[PDB]
Amino acid sequence: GEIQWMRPSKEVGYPIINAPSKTKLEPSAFHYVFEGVKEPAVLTKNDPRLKTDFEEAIFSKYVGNKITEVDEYMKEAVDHYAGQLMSLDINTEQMCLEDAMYGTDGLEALDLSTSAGYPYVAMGKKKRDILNKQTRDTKEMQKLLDTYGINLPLVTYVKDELRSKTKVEQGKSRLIEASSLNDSVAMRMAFGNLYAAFHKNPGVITGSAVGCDPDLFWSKIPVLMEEKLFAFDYTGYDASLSPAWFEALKMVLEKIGFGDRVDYIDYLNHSHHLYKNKTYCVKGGMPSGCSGTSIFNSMINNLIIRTLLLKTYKGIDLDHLKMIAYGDDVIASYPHEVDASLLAQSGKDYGLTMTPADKSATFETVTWENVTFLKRFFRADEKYPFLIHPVMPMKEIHESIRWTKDPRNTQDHVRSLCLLAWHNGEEEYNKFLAKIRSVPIGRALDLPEYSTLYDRWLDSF
Ligand SMILES: Nc1ncnc2c1ncn2[C@@H]1O[C@H](COP(=O)(O)OP(=O)(O)OP(=O)(O)O)[C@@H](O)[C@H]1O
Ligand code: NA
Repeated sequence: GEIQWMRPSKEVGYPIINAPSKTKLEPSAFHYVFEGVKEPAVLTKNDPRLKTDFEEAIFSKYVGNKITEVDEYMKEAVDHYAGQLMSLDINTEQMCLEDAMYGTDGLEALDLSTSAGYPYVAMGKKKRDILNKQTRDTKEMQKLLDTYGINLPLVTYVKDELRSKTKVEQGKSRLIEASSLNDSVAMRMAFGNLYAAFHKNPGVITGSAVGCDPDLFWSKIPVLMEEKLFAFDYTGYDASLSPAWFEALKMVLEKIGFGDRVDYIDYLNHSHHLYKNKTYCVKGGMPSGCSGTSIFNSMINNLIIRTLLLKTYKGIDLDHLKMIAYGDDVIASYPHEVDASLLAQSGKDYGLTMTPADKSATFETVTWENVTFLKRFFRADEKYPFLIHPVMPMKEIHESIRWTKDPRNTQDHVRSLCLLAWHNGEEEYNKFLAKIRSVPIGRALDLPEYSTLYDRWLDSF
């Protein structure tokens, strides 16, 4: 990913974008009851915490494009993956605007919360006026589509979230590249069935984990994997992607019945952005807020791992590559051990920066004891080991609970964290509940008891 040019949105007929300059994250009732070291991300150039230019930093993610064409390996990678997907018998038809707007089996309705994007964001018009569940009225949207068309600029916001002190001082705030309700709808109509098939099929055939339910899915994964697990982390995956990987992606879509509209992929690759008062053009890089960012990122990651394997181990049997990805995150396996470090090397050549799994100092042997996926670990239940516990570190929860954006969502926020934490074990969960109930706010929450959660879990399978 790389920015071709950037300039005053006025110089090209685009209005300025008002981006709130103050975070919505303030200390929560449990701020001093739990330990945390994260603070809200820098939102403006002025943040006294900054130690380098904000503009430079928030864009540093676009390290450039490393490859040009789609080589032999990539092509083979494409064939193999496209091969697997073929077996899912994916419906290639388009999705009727209605099902695409309000949802259908395999696809959730649009999220009334997220930005409507341009031009609406600048017109004040919000989704709540265009959509409206009850009737599933296509008319207003249908109208707006003809009126404003598609392939509209991406509105860019700084993501308001908790970050390390380092990523605070270094202005390393993440950015949200929001898509227009139109493009979002168009794409959902174009790929809606692809999206559905993936959500309904997390596993090693789609190589996707998108849509998955950790509480159930974790037990299925170990069975799907091969003997030897191999993993690593990406650094700026999304932004590091080069045009070639997008072309490779289209080659797959094409091979499975979507050549029809692979054009949509072109705007993810080459895209138009509006950030504040400026406008820029990016070559490469997967935008964060588009319909299908997750899935396409996962499909591409599936192409990548195959590639680096075909390029490093001539003769490698891709059919025994069992991997599951969720955007840049991934968990893979092969009958034989492989060198993560070696693969990471071939990676640089493809414009990917790969480092030891979970910020390890070095690439080490991946095991069921240390491997993570979505920050979560794998732990077989003591009483019934054939049931695997998706285990997220308590630290992650402690951090999240020390802050709040809205007091009205405290019940929901804590309840959620509880559904995550209890997997750490009864002793741990109860200490957690104890502390929560050590201040007025918590004592007023409707939190589930361990035994309740654990039994429900057992029956869920
Ligand atoms: N608006 C967004 N919302 C959600 N996720 C985003 C958004 N923008 C980018 N991302 C994701 O976050 C990633 C970057 O997160 P992060 O700042 O932690 O960088 P990192 O590469 O993980 O750093 P490190 O290599 O040191 O671990 C992107 O590659 C992309 O997957
Ligand atoms: Na882009």
